[PDB]
Amino acid sequence: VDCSEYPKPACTPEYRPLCGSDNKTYGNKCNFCNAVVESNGTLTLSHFGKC
Amino acid sequence: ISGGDAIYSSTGRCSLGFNVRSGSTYYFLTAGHCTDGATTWWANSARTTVLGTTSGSSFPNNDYGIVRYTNTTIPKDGTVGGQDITSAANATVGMAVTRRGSTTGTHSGSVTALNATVNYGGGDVVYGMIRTNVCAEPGDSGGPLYSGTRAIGLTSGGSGNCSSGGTTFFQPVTEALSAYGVSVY
Repeated sequence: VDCSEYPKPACTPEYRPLCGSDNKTYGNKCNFCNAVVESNGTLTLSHFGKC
Repeated sequence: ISGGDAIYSSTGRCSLGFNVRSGSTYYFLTAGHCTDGATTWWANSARTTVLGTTSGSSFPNNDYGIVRYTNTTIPKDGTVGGQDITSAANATVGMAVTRRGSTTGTHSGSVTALNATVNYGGGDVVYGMIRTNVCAEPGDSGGPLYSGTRAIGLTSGGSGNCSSGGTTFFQPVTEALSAYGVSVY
């Protein structure tokens, strides 16, 4: 996952989970990428799936 | 199975919008963003209870899709959770609405605006959307937006969350009803 096109002002809520470095499961890439932006780039991808 | 319940494609999980039909043919409505590129729908994560197959998909620009039921035994409740739906109506500013999703359950609020345009990026632009103060989270796609016994819309998307609060946009259900010739029950 590439979060260059972020942030994005809105996200469709389809559920395809990812696991972040913060042990939080993000519902989909869009939610995931906007959080990575929100963290100013601090957040990463641990793996795909729920944490 | 009813509105607000989970639905599973090969790719992920959404929410059943409304149980509708034409003549003796039953379908279900959900988000176009869920129906795009999905063939079969299942009622459970295990992918054992088959629901039916995609008959139509309108996304982006709109955000509605339809699934022809192939499961003869599954009960197809014309409700949203326990809630009965008798008709459908058009959202109005200031209207009190309720959404039900498979991740979040039931959340209430009101219509803040009509005809909003929402850009999800990469040309995924949708238009003519109901704006509300209701929150929704991954998994909630395609859930029903109702007002008492009236069907109003289908969860398209938005921002924020149910903890901190948010903005959700819904696709008018009448447009979808009319496109396919179906009716709520």
